[PDB]
Amino acid sequence: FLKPRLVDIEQVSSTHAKVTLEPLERGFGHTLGNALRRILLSSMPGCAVTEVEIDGVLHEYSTKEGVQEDILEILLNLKGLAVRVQGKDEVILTLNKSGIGPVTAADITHDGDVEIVKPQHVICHLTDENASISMRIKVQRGRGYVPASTRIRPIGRLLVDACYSPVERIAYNVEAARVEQRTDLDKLVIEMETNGTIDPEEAIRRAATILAEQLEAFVDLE
Amino acid sequence: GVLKIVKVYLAVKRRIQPGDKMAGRHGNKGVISKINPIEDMPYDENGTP
Repeated sequence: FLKPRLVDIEQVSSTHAKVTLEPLERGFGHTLGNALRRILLSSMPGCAVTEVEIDGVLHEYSTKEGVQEDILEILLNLKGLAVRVQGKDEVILTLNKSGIGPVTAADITHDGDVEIVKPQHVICHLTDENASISMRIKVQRGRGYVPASTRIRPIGRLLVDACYSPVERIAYNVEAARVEQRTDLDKLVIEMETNGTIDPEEAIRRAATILAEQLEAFVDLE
Repeated sequence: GVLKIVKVYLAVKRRIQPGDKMAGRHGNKGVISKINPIEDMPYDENGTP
């Protein structure tokens, strides 16, 4: 049995990448592709936002004066914010902005361990230059989808839904690969669509590590 | 017969779940059966479930 090795991590965009596997025996390509796709779409580490506090507002059904968008819409916009923390599993982000103009994610005060993948993301629009907005964004590390109802104190804190999942679209194809003279060798290429927080090769490595760890359940160590 | 009247407005945010009724426009009503995981749904060639 030939051992698959990762040869290309070719990226066509910041959020789109294709990872190819050159050597594969017949029948192994589809098995590995399906298992990898399921284990990537299922469980990957993410860094979605969990909490948000705004000084003016009390409950997320209110409206802030001077802000174009509703507070619920602001929370929904924040839910899609993609951010990666490379040093901590918890961080507090502060956003301060004043004057007329859209409030983009680039306006968030940033630390060394926190970076924004797409600064062009917009949070809310300020229509009156007198009005100002301030937030305390709380970011946690997790996996899967954790609804805001299943958390298990102050009035000011606003709870948002948490969906820690860097990947959102995985597709794979099995193609014939020519190695030396023998045929039946298959090449598996996996096309990924992340939000930019998780590297492709690291994602494949983590997914395969989880798959190998789970295989030890019904087999002795090998 | 009453001194003061107090009205309290609660605002509960519903979410879809099995048992809810969902319907199209051409009279094809139905009830939600299972919230299938994202990876279990059928996907086309490009990988979109």
